[PDB]
Amino acid sequence: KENTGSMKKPMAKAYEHPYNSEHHPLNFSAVKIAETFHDFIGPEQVSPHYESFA
Amino acid sequence: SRIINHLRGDPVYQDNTKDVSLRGTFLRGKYDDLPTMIFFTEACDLTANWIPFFTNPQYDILAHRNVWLLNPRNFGNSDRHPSFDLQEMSDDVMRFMYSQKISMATLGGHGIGGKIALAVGCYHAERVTGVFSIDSSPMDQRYHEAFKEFKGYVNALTEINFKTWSDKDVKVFLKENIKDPKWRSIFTNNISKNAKTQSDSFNFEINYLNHNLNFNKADSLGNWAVKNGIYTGRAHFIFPEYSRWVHLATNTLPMHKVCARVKGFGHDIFYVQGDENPLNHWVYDFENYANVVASKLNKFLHSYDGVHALLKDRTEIGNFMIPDRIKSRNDSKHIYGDYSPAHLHHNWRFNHIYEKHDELDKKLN
Amino acid sequence: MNPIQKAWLKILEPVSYVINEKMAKRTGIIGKLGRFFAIGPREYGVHPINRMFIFMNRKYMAFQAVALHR
Amino acid sequence: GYKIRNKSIFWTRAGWKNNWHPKNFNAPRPSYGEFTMGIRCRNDHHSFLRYVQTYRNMSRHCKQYFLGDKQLEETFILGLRSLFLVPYDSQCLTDQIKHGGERRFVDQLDRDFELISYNTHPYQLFTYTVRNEHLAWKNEQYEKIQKGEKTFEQELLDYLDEQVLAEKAKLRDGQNFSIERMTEIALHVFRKARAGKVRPAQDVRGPDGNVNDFLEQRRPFEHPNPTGVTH
Amino acid sequence: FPDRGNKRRWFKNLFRLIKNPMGYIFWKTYKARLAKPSLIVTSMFIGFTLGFIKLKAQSIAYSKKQYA
Amino acid sequence: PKIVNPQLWPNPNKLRFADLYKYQGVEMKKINDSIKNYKAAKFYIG
Amino acid sequence: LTQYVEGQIVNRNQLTLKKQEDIEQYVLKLVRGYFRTTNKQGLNINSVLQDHGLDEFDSIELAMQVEEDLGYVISAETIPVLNKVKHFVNYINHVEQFKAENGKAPIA
Ligand SMILES: CCCCCCCCCCCCCCCCCC(=O)OC[C@H](COP(=O)([O-])OCC(O)COP(=O)([O-])OC[C@@H](COC(=O)CCCCCCCCCCCCCCCCC)OC(=O)CCCCCCCCCCCCCCCCC)OC(=O)CCCCCCCCCCCCCCCCC
Ligand SMILES: CCCCCCCCCCCCCCCCCC(=O)OC[C@H](COP(=O)([O-])OCC(O)COP(=O)([O-])OC[C@@H](COC(=O)CCCCCCCCCCCCCCCCC)OC(=O)CCCCCCCCCCCCCCCCC)OC(=O)CCCCCCCCCCCCCCCCC
Ligand SMILES: CCCCCCCCCCCCCCCCCC(=O)OC[C@H](COP(=O)([O-])OCC(O)COP(=O)([O-])OC[C@@H](COC(=O)CCCCCCCCCCCCCCCCC)OC(=O)CCCCCCCCCCCCCCCCC)OC(=O)CCCCCCCCCCCCCCCCC
Ligand SMILES: CCCCCCCCCCCCCCCCCC(=O)OC[C@H](COP(=O)([O-])OCC(O)COP(=O)([O-])OC[C@@H](COC(=O)CCCCCCCCCCCCCCCCC)OC(=O)CCCCCCCCCCCCCCCCC)OC(=O)CCCCCCCCCCCCCCCCC
Ligand SMILES: CCCCCCCCCCCCCCCCCC(=O)OC[C@H](COP(=O)([O-])OCC(O)COP(=O)([O-])OC[C@@H](COC(=O)CCCCCCCCCCCCCCCCC)OC(=O)CCCCCCCCCCCCCCCCC)OC(=O)CCCCCCCCCCCCCCCCC
Ligand SMILES: COC1=C(OC)C(=O)C(C/C=C(\C)CC/C=C(\C)CC/C=C(\C)CC/C=C(\C)CC/C=C(\C)CC/C=C(\C)CC/C=C(/C)CCC=C(C)C)=C(C)C1=O
Repeated sequence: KENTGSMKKPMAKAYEHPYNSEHHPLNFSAVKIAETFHDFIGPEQVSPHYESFA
Repeated sequence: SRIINHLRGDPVYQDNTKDVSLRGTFLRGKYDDLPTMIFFTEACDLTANWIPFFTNPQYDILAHRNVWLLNPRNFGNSDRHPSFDLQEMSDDVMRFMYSQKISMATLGGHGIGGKIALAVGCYHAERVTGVFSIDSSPMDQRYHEAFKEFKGYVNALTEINFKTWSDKDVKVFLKENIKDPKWRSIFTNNISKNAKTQSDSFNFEINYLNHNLNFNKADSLGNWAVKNGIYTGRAHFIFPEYSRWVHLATNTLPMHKVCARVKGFGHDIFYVQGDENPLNHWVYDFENYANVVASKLNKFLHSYDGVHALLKDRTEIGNFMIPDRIKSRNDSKHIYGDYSPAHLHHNWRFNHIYEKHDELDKKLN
Repeated sequence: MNPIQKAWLKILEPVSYVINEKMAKRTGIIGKLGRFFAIGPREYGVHPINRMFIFMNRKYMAFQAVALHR
Repeated sequence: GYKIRNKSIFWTRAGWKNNWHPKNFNAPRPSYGEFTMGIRCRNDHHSFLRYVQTYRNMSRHCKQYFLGDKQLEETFILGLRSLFLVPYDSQCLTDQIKHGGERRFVDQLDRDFELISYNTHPYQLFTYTVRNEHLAWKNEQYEKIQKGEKTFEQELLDYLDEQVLAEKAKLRDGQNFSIERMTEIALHVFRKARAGKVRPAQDVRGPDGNVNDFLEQRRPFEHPNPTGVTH
Repeated sequence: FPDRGNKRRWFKNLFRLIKNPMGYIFWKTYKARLAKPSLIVTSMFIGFTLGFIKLKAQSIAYSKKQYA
Repeated sequence: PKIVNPQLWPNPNKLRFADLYKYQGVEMKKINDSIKNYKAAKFYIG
Repeated sequence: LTQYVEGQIVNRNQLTLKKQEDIEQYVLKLVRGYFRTTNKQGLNINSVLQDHGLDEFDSIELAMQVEEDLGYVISAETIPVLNKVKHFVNYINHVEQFKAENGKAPIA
């Protein structure tokens, strides 16, 4: 009997806010500023060498 | 039976330090193919005591790796040789790994065992994936009070003569001369009666050991020589908050001094929260200490052991690219760029997994 | 990647052919020259100035909301 | 692992763990009618009904953007109650707060509703994103079922049902197939399936069963490291 | 043989500093900046540095006065 | 536009190594979100 | 007068009971429709909503639904006294009597 089960059709989509995006988030937090900051200073500059440059 | 398999042999006194064979217990893992872990117990301490730690479902360490509870030379069932040079004792492990067909292994140790484990990574790093040291540090401990007691007890054990002394004469000698309960119990269980009840003796070579400790020079086990060098690979240190062997104040610096990749406290060096108790050295006895050691051990084996230095964790394998040094490759028509370093199979030498998968890859194409 | 880089590629389509197909795979100094000036997407092509504006814009804008929301 | 050792960590000048009435110099003092001429105070007895209407608004104004999704309306209600039940279930003695916790919380919920009336509250935007990702995954299952194809979720259930049969056919000495044993079997499959997503199963080896994938690799010519230098 | 991997390392760090000086400076000074001095010290650094630059600017101007 | 590949080394398989091919798209996706704001502001600026 | 129902716009219908038997049936159908209600068949006219897993915040959601089905405008001062099925039945009657005598809806 369990194998005979079926699945209902779900909704196509929920509400899409016309003024919120992943790159331009509507509301503010220090989390998004952190993403923009580490994109500016770039990722950790990993050295492949055995001694420091200086 | 199956999970617990300890090869059986008789110790052999050897004149040549290269003809030394190590013997110990092997704990099989739950899964078919798993990397191997070689663990060295405290000096004069039984390997069996660590079995319940490595065979506890709550910890589930065997789910990660197969464990070799191995005895160093002059200890337990392994061969006997007066020298305790960590370079010689390290070569012993390399022959064991060869005889047992182990390409590379994870090394661990408790107390002085941790030194022996770390020494192997210092002398043979290309074949060691990581080191996990418990209540030990690459340091001269000759003048630590805890070591002196151990050094003192071993000297008292030289006074007993099993031929003349009776069983009761021994028990009285230990209680009075040995105050620490655990050391007392450890030494009692190390006493064994050879076949035909010829006489009783210690499983470890009491003569060779006492000379090493009593002489109290560079070759002593308490000492860590500059000759041992630096360990290039992954290393994690775990010791009690109040430990007589490793003091949090200054005994952490040797780790940075000897281990190049050690980041520091909270990343590769941890202390277990606990009270002042001289028995805290034996973490496997107290559940609170053991639960923390196990969790940190499983984390080291799962995410950090056998991972390239410049990679953070095992998660970065295949998605983090390491910078390349210019003029580092033989090919002249090579465009230098970032690359993900190669991580190989744990026993790729003694199997043909690469030859097999190469064939399967061709069938796809 | 951005539209301006894509415009270069359409203009440098024949140049990309000469340097990459012919020169880059030769041997000698002609190959070293082609593999060095190979045309494609930029290694370390990010623009820190553009990224700096984005950071200071987001940081200063969050300050505006606090100061203006009274 | 690590416990706070200081026994006086939760001590305040007002008592142990007192975050309702911190000790301050200008402390509340009583008022006497016979001696009081005039007074300026903002406290009133309107917080109860404001607590009721605020709920009705925050609920009704959020449902405007649920598109009749009944399962979402019921989920949102459970979340809305968790926000209004904070004063009733907290360790903080909300009835002993300095100048009236009732007025304090009501005025706080009013600030949340104002953002809700504009559809700018981070809980709303978070609900839309979370729901859209959920329906995209449910619709993917529906499209694969209408084609008679098998879902990745059903393949696991069938693979786990048969493994249980294999493990209990050898468990004759005992007959307690604990929930612990059922779990480690499923997790072992999950870890292999989890690693399979990034490295799919090409051959009989299975998901993430190729050693060659872990040999030295290089970025493709068409996608180099954009963020930093390579050498 | 020498260490041919260190060849042209000074030129390479110079170009990275030009590409993104704030990122090169940030990461090369990260472990040092973990220990931050007090507000007073930080202010003295800035104050004395900007004051030295302000006097340098006045000396540049006095040179134009001597040229005139 | 198509990019000429010297074919000096083989590129990693996208299925086995997908993260290596993602950065390019998310970068354009960012720019498209900015353009939506430029267009939406035509009446305010005008 | 239209609302979304599972993503589809549907015209909303309002009810006019004007009869005691029709009210008791509507409230039960209403209370039984709420996903928080327990023992839906054990629910009767003299059932305390507290005994069926309902609190003060659930009575609001129920009243909010009464406004949708009947078109009433219920004030916040009246909601917190609706704690039994009998209360919804008597309140619905009092509203029908008020509009039948005063010709207007009660103060909201
Ligand atoms: C026409 C011809 C004219 C042009 C000719 C061309 C010449 C162009 C010149 C370019 C030269 C090549 C450039 C190479 C890179 C930059 C130089 C460098 O050393 O980088 C490596 C150096 C570290 O080398 P590393 O081995 O790769 O790093 C390993 C570890 O990660 C590092 O951290 P660690 O702790 O883990 O390891 C040890 C660490 C320990 O030491 C340190 O970490 C240093 C601690 C500093 C941080 C402490 C906090 C202070 C910083 C706060 C930030 C304030 C500035 C920003 C705020 C305002 C915004 C602008 O490093 C050291 O071993 C010792 C430090 C190096 C020796 C001392 C150098 C001192 C001067 C460097 C800073 C410049 C000061 C300003 C001077 C300019 C005056 C206008 O990087 C830095 O520490 C910072 C670099 C910033 C330099 C900016 C100036 C560039 C101009 C260079 C000219 C030479 C200096 C002239 C000043 C003379 C004063 C005495
Ligand atoms: C019959 C008439 C004939 C007419 C023509 C006559 C001409 C005679 C030609 C024959 C001479 C060449 C002989 C062949 C050499 C073969 C040797 C060899 O195998 O390569 C060694 C050498 C080794 O370099 P490497 O092994 O690759 O790596 C270097 C290390 O890693 C080191 O790099 P690092 O990153 O570690 O940093 C340290 C570096 C850099 O350290 C520095 O900081 C120095 C930076 C110097 C440049 C910047 C000066 C500052 C002013 C400008 C500011 C620029 C930066 C500003 C930044 C922006 C500011 C905001 O130190 C160096 O100086 C490297 C120089 C290379 C080593 C040679 C020994 C130098 C010791 C003496 C040092 C003092 C002289 C410096 C000369 C400049 C060198 C670049 O490679 C060469 O450079 C070969 C050069 C030969 C090129 C020949 C090209 C054709 C010549 C003919 C063309 C027509 C000329 C017409 C002239 C007309 C009359 C004027
Ligand atoms: C030592 C003590 C004393 C120091 C004294 C002061 C030192 C000099 C200060 C200069 C400061 C000027 C700042 C300019 C704006 C920078 C704004 C910015 O966001 O930076 C990122 C910015 C890059 O942003 P981007 O525009 O998006 O370019 C990225 C693209 O992906 C790029 O595409 P790509 O990756 O394919 O390109 C390769 C890349 C790497 O290749 C190279 O850059 C190496 C070779 C470059 C040639 C050598 C440079 C010679 C000087 C340039 C020509 C004269 C000045 C031009 C005017 C520059 C001022 C804007 O090239 C670049 O990095 C960018 C192009 C470099 C400029 C070349 C063209 C110059 C002509 C400019 C024409 C347009 C302006 C109109 C004319 C303006 C005059 C009216 O960096 C620059 O553009 C150049 C910055 C140069 C800074 C060098 C020194 C910095 C560190 C000084 C330390 C001071 C000591 C205190 C430290 C304390 C530490 C404790
Ligand atoms: C192209 C133009 C060329 C000309 C200009 C060239 C300029 C080159 C300057 C380049 C940068 C200098 C080198 C810095 C190395 C990187 C940073 C560093 O040091 O690593 C951190 C390391 C320790 O810092 P930390 O790890 O962060 O620990 C601190 C705690 O976190 C928290 O702190 P704490 O509780 O542990 O202790 C309190 C605090 C103590 O509070 C302080 O930090 C003291 C600083 C107060 C402000 C001083 C005024 C600002 C100076 C810059 C403006 C110059 C004014 C104009 C000068 C006119 C005359 C030329 O300690 C500190 O935070 C750091 C003090 C250590 C001394 C810092 C380095 C000397 C000062 C900077 C030299 C400036 C020279 C500019 C002109 C040079 C011309 C030849 O510092 C050291 O390297 C230890 C070295 C031993 C220092 C003690 C003995 C020094 C005795 C010599 C004094 C020389 C005075 C020079 C006077 C200049 C003329 C008036
Ligand atoms: C209801 C009760 C009251 C509630 C008040 C509400 C308080 C709200 C706090 C808000 C916090 C804001 C957070 C954001 C800022 C954080 C960033 C920061 O810079 O903080 C320092 C921050 C923390 O430093 P720290 O090492 O942790 O030390 C913290 C304290 O200094 C502690 O250091 P310490 O433990 O070693 O203590 C020693 C202390 C020892 O001090 C003393 O023992 C006595 C002080 C006596 C002062 C006597 C003054 C005499 C004046 C004579 C002048 C006469 C000339 C007048 C001209 C008249 C012309 C006719 O000396 C100092 O610490 C010097 C600190 C400098 C303070 C300057 C302000 C003084 C008065 C402020 C009054 C505010 C109302 C408070 C009322 C309370 C009354 C009970 O420094 C940083 O590391 C961040 C980077 C700083 C870079 C330097 C450039 C920063 C400047 C821009 C900052 C951002 C914009 C401006 C913000 C305001 C800055 C003043
Ligand atoms: C409104 O709310 C606010 C913000 O948003 C929230 C803020 O971020 C801020 C903070 C402000 C910032 C973060 C901005 C910081 C910017 C600063 C300090 C100045 C930046 C200066 C530069 C980046 C240098 C620019 C130099 C040039 C443009 C000259 C070189 C270019 C040349 C000569 C090209 C010719 C340009 C033109 C003819 C102009 C026409 C415009 C174009 C786009 C044409 C482009 C053409 C091509 C071919 C690309 C404030 C104050 C604010 O009020």
